[PDB]
Amino acid sequence: SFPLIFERSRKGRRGLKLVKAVPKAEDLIPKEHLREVPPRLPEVDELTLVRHYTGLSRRQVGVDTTFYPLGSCTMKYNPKLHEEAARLFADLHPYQDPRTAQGALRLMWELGEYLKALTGMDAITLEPAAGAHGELTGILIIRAYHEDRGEGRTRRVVLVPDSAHGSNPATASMAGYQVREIPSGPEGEVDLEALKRELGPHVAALMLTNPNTLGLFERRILEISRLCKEAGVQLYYDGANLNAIMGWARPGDMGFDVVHLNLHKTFTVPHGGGGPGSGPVGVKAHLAPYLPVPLVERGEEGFYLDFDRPKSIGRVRSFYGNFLALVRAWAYIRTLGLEGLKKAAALAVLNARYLKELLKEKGYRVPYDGPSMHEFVAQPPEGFRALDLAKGLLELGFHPPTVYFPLIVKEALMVEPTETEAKETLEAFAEAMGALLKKPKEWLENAPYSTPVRRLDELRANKHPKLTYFD
Amino acid sequence: SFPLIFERSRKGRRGLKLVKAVPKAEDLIPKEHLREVPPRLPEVDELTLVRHYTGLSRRQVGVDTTFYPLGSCTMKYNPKLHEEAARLFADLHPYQDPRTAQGALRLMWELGEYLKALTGMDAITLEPAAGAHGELTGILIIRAYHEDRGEGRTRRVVLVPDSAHGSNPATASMAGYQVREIPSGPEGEVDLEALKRELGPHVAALMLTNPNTLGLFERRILEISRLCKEAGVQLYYDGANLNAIMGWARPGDMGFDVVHLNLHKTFTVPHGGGGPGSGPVGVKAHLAPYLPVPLVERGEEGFYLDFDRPKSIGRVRSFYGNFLALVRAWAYIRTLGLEGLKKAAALAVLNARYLKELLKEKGYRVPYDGPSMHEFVAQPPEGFRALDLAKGLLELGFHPPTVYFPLIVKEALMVEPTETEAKETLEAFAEAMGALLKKPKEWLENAPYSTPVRRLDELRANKHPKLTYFD
Amino acid sequence: MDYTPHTEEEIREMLRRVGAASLEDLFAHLPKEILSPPIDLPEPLPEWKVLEELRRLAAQNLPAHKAFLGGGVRSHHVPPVVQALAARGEFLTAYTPYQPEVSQGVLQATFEYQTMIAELAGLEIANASMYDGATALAEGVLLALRETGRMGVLVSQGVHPEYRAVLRAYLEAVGAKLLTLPLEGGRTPLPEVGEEVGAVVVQNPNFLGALEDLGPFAEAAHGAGALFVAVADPLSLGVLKPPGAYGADIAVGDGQSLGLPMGFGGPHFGFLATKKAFVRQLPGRLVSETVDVEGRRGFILTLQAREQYIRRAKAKSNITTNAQLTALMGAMYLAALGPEGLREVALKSVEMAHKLHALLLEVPGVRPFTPKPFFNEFALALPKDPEAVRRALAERGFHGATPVPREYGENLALFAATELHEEEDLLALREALKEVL
Amino acid sequence: MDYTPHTEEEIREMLRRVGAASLEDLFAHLPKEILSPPIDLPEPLPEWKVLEELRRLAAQNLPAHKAFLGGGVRSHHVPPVVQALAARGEFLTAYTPYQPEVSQGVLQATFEYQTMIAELAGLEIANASMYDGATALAEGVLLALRETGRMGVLVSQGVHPEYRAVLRAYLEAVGAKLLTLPLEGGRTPLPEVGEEVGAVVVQNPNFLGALEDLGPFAEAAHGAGALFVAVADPLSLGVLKPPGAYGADIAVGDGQSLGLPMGFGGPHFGFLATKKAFVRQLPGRLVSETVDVEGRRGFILTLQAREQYIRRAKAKSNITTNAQLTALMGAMYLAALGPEGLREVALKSVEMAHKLHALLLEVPGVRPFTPKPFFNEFALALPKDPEAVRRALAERGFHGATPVPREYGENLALFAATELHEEEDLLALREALKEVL
Repeated sequence: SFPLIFERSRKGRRGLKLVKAVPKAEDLIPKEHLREVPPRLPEVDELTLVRHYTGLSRRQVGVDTTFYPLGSCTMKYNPKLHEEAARLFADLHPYQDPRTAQGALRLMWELGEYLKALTGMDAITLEPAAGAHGELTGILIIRAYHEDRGEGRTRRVVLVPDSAHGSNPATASMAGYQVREIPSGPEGEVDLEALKRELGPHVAALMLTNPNTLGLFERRILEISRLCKEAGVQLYYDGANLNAIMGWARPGDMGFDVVHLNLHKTFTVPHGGGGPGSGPVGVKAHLAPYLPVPLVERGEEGFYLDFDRPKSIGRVRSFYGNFLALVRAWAYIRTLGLEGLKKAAALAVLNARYLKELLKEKGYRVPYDGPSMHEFVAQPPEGFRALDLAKGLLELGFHPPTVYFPLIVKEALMVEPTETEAKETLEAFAEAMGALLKKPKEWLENAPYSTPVRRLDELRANKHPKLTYFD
Repeated sequence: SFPLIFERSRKGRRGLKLVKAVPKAEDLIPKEHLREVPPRLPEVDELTLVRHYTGLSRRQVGVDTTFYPLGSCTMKYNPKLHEEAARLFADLHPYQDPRTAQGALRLMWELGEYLKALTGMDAITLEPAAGAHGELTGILIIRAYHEDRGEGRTRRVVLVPDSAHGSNPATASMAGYQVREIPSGPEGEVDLEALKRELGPHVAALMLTNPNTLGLFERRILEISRLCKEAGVQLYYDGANLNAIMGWARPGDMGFDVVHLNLHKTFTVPHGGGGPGSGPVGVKAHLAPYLPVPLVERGEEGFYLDFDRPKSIGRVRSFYGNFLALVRAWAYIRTLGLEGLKKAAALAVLNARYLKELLKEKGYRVPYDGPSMHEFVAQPPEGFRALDLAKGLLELGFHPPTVYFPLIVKEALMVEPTETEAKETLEAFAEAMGALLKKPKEWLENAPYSTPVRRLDELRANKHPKLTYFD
Repeated sequence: MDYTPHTEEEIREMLRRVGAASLEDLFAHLPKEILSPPIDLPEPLPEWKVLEELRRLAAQNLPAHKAFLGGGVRSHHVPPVVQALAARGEFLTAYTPYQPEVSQGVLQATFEYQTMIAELAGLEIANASMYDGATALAEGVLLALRETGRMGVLVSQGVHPEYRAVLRAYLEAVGAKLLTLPLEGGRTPLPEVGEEVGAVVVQNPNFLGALEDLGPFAEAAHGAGALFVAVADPLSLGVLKPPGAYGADIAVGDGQSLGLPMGFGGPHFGFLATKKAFVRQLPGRLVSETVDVEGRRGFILTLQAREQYIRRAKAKSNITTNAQLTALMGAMYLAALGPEGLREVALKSVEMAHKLHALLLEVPGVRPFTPKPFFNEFALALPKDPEAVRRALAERGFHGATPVPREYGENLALFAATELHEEEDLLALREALKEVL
Repeated sequence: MDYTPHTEEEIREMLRRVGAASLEDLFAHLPKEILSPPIDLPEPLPEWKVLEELRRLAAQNLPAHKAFLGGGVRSHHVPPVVQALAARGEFLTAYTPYQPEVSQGVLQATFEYQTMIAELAGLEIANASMYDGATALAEGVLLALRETGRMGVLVSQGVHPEYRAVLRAYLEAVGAKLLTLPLEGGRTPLPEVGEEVGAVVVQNPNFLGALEDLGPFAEAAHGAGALFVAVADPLSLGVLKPPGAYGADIAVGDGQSLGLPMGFGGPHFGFLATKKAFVRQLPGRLVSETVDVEGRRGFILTLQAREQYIRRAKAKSNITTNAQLTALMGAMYLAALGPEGLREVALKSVEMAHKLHALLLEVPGVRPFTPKPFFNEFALALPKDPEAVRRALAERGFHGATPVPREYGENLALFAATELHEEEDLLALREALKEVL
């Protein structure tokens, strides 16, 4: 039982008091523009506010308190150093004289250069938000390219692998493209025969994650690129799994023309319960002219925001992007350097490959298990539902991995430990995953038991939704 | 259960890495000065360090999470504002050119000025630490006074009430004084007649809190002062209960010659689980020359640290006192102002009285209940032990008041809610207090039940103490 | 330096355990010709050195605390209690609450966030937040087009220029048409809405700070069978008639005004509130109250079926995530001030703005542009180039005169005031402007 | 402004329930002549206005980051992860853990703290911490006197002058005798110890930074039946033979060098380690491991019976509390760095100090004073008044030449280096010193 903030409030109670001499509305705003009824906001003192949210935080878990093996989210440690770094640039206004914001602009430029060097890209935008925002940006860029070369009406197809995340086709489809699904081989990699048969002058682009959603590196990526270039198809890189190869391989050298990065994933920006985040987009020279505006450039006189991009797709979000997130990513990269990022990738892969062995020993199956990278997809033995195993994990004090994805693997458990988790933690987790398979069916189907709340009525939430306190 | 930081350790594991080029110990210092065997400090990575302390904090409670009605501790809300205020002054070295620390020296001076105005004192030190450090300073000042007057051999007794906190007599004795107790009337206040026969050229001082330890204001305080003066006895003020009379009355106008304040009680400085804190000592003009050194003064050329005081008792602690604490208390006063502090005193008093009424409902008894101030002392009804009710509160999500003090009241429950707790919170507390009296003896004697740990084996802790991990 | 805990012995055992000869061996199946390229990045640095470098870059800037710049971002007081609370590791490091049983802190706060937003807007429901105000507008508009089945959009030029740019980009993406209603006299005239229009968009207060009675706009849209989308600053909703009271179908806006640090335009979260009637088309996350197996109250992400209703036709959308953390800070802010506290902050900001307006109007050559009544921001016509003025002001230590694109007029500069500005601060700025001109 | 939650009707009802007419009526029983005096304090300010003033005041100071000042306090790297952890409200606002069932966070951390202090000092046990190094010393000596039953104390002048001053005050309070052994060539000569002495105190490194061989001192002390007390910087213990390996019975020191912010000398916490054989006389808080009714590992404050032994006779103490939070920061630091991390930071500050000492020695007029070997601090004889030099240096933007009291010699200034000082910094300082000299 935990009280809602609205239940904690009392009529007339005050919290923060930021105004010494409050003026009268009627003297500043004409009657007809004044709010008649006050918004029903909480009325609580500060102590209550602190009690409420501190209490809510204690009814919550994060990387700071629990192992989060969330596949395709890269739940790595978020250095506290970065939060200190972020507050150093809090008092800056986007519209202040750029001549007085050279430090911020310089930082944005340097991060730009770093991300480009790790990605093998020629230009980059640090403007797009988290989620599919950068994904949309990259697609629009590919569309602008073809349209400009005069093939916009023919390049109407985007190709995605059967294992791709629903996000990929949803974004392409939203950009007016027709999506064709390509089946993968028995190994879980791209079927080259299916792709060759499918390629042609009608295909605008091919979207891939490498390593793919199964945690497997696409070993024939150079052939796939050769094939795409031959058909004039743009190779798009979903960067969700960049963590496996930082420093070992550049997406650009694999033939990718555009790269979608996620700072809140690969570069430690905190996940913050869903956001905010940052999705920079790197591009090869032939696509740079379509990048959204503005871009951060360096002149002999100084850093500036470049808006003079005649072929730009425009603006995709406000101002210049999640600046505070950029600061964090910058701090991270300047901390580890190439050798630190390279080692992180290696150990992220070692942790996953090691945990996979532990899970297989615990009785779990791995449908596609070629050499594992930063993640892998396991399945419980027949008779168990990933759903139930997840709830039992909750009871055992661990957080489950991504469940029911990728779709090509039933009862899938997508596990990604990241490089910051310790060897003994991987083992403890494996022990828990194993002990669950020995638990009676009823105990499993009725877990958890000790968490702040037990299994929730998802049906009532859908048929009898209550979206606000005042519903 | 919860792992020890040492159990989480792994040979050779590294956490923070603050040096890039580690010099060889041998080239900097001779072998007979170098440590042979490294200290067995924990060897953990940063993520682990975060999980550990974050995990520990979640097995802990504070004002931020729970109602702490501790008598004589003033557990009021610690505004987050003050934490931000303090880090604004983190980068200052105590020995830097005072010409470059004028901002800090000024803040110290102003606070000294505010506290003096609140207590009616003529001079003040902000040097003493928390606990009884300030009490000792005040006692040493009094002894220096009598000694300087040639009465060091006759002034050998310090008078304390039978309800005083054990710290009062302990400090005096340590300072070489003979401590004599004086009984209180049936009302709970000082016994004027008994007092009259205790006063004389043999008494050095009388130590008192006002309101006293029972939460009762000493209504005849002016007479007590008059008597102390004709006998040349210094009236010492233990400021633990200043919160009850802030702005409504100055102890200096009551006759006290020296005042011991607690910034971590009355002025919101966080309790920090024990410390640190600050116990400034304000004194009347005649005792000013004995104040510990250094003092903050204001000249035409700015603020300076003054050591030029021949009669000073010396130094009681290093540097100038808990500067950051001073910062916090300064902020608090500059925020509330006289009217804010007065209101605070008033609602702290209102809360105590209101909560006393609710408790008396369920049978809790109040041996001496005249008009209560910031706190009060109750006893459970006959048949119940303060200990068991206290453990019951734990199970119910509350934290008990100060128990078993004063000792002149069996099964004492010293309750001080402070002005920052809400009416509905006081009621929730009284409600739990009443519900426990309806619980079977066996339930009460074995509580708590759901806390991270249950009643601890105190015998084993005393007869078989294990003071370290490597006992 | 790095964050990995692996000791060399542990790395050895693990490598042996997965059948690898070394860390490099882990990548042996990748194509050799592109492995371990010579990437150029600065050499690694200890954390303290990284902070020194960060501080040195910050020292290159002139802080904008208490700035007079406006246009979507303003220097409001960032309450330390809110920042301390949003800094709690459990909120900072958690992810999307897909496992509700251990995510009740996040799920409940989000529920409280949705209700506070719906109240501020005077509407029935709201999602868990968008990336920012501009993306919120784009999404809100697409919701409308989806709901009416139309592809035409009318937007007032009074809507933030960047918002209109983000909107154009989204509309261009889904194949919709955008018509801009030019502003005359600083306000937007009532348009004649055709049946091809599925959404009419107006901002209040204006980008130039003008208040606009949205009532008639909503009527004009409903009469044509179109939906009305209101763009309103959350802080202004503390004292201004809310879009819901005007009959608006959808309401969006940016939350930076609710105590969020300016962070060079970075920190944001957009809000989107609408009627329960359009919940099928509502993009983003939705938290609903519910109950567990033993009757305990709980909260959980709900109605994911919406993903189908949103892609069934034209004007598709693909919001994958939100701005949880920042939206959480907003809710903490709204909860910290309450109905009255918010109203007070809003009024004080309007008062100092109006006083500053009268002061600047005294400088010779300076004429007003934004008409009355206006809120806490306003545009003035200057005798010199605004970009040159802003720089001159900056050179004097002041941040002011935010340049207005010339599509609104020549030599226009925006000024904004907040609750932390005082009489003495306005005079200082005016003096400076006086000497600059 | 205020933090009070009471609304007007709430106040009225509560008053009616306690039988009071008003708020002022609550103080009706106090004598009328003291009631509501005209106390002069500035008018209340809203939180932001207060922060603005704090900032103005802070803007008056010259930050001491990377300062070269020493003598007890040094500018070391304050790790954000430690500060972020110690900021958790539960640690920050908890009280002394008298109810252990809900205070296992503090209790366990304290237990871990204790074992860390014992390991660093090379001793068996340690209390939960003292206010600072100076008071830790006074309490240590007193423990030595109660233990031996004597009242004579021999203190090396090498001990920080302020620690000694505090010690002097404490000894005069309990009526003990304090004798000071003057330094010879920056080092403490082996004294003769009579049976009247119960405590012999020496600091390593010296206040002047010189390393002292504590071995002989321990023997001398034990020969006379006195206890040996060692004052040591915790940071130095990461690479220097600890007091326990030298025979010391009691070890004290200040923990500011363990990553604590300088805070103008405010932030501190003193440690006190000793033989488990003297636990009976140990002052302060003590946490022991134990078990609950069901056998779960638990921690609790223990051996409160010590209070009696401490007051049974002479040299009694009365430290009622400690420095929990800051001691905790020390613990988190030691845990964050580990043994090798601490050793590196120590060696680094030492290396930089020696480089600096070589450079400064090249300035004409600068003469060495502190003899080798010395640690990360050292004193030099300057051709001008140290205070004047410190001022001249400050005027140039440098923080150096910390004044040494004339009691140690004429025109002596102390210099210190830390792990965050680079050669470029050493050279800059030397140039500045060269210029003023």
